[PDB]
Amino acid sequence: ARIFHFNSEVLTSPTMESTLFKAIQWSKKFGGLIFFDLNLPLPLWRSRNETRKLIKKSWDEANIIEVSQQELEFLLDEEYYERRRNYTPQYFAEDFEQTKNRRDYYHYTPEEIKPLWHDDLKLLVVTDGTLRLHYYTPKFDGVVVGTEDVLITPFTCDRTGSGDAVVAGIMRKLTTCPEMFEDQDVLERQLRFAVAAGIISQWTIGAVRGFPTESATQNLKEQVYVPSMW
Amino acid sequence: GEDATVDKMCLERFKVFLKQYNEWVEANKDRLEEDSYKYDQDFYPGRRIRGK
Repeated sequence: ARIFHFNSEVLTSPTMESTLFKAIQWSKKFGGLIFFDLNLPLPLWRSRNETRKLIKKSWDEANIIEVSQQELEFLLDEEYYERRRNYTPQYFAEDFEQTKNRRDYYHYTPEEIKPLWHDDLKLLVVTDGTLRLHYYTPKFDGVVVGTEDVLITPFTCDRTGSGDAVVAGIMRKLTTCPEMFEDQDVLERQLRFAVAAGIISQWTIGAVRGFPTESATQNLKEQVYVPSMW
Repeated sequence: GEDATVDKMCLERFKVFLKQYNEWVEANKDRLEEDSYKYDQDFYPGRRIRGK
């Protein structure tokens, strides 16, 4: 295996914790990459500090990390970002685009990500559903603009398994495109594939039942984006 | 000229006002800034000039 993938659910079991760390040592010995897809279960949302202490070791043992926007904001500070989202200027906006009252797509600075950064981290992806894919690397950072349409099929739409599709698309492009870790344009182009995979996965009832194929995902990626973005 | 130098000024009442004003300013300077930050979310001309 070239990528080793696991979730934070195993951290709720001591036996699986020890087995996971042994498996991580084995995989790192043979040259594999560690993919930490957090997916915080119900117990791990109780408070920030206990979860940080619980996940610190696995966080530092990972080369690739995927967190949701809610997971990242919980891990750093929920109240601060909630206050920042709710802020409205009293008299006038600082620029015109702030007058439209658009949905907030705030891109966290690497300075804010600094507490969660470590030396072996090659890529961190923050996902606001399929709408935004904030990526951070030791050299650069940015955001991939995506979309979603579950109202196109109101009677078959189901969001279960969408993040699994996004993570699977990320791994699929990472295993075949090593230049993703070093090229920003290539990274965005390949992350649009995962965005499309997540979009299709929302159109079917059931996670396993609605997982897209590569052909359909590439077709949707080419349909949604302009040809210069492929 | 030298007959209008500040030492020849007769402003003793104004000097008492100045010393009392300076005492009040030193005593109340920070509380006014805190109140301005608490009550006025954003700065506008006419508001208290605060911060940097």
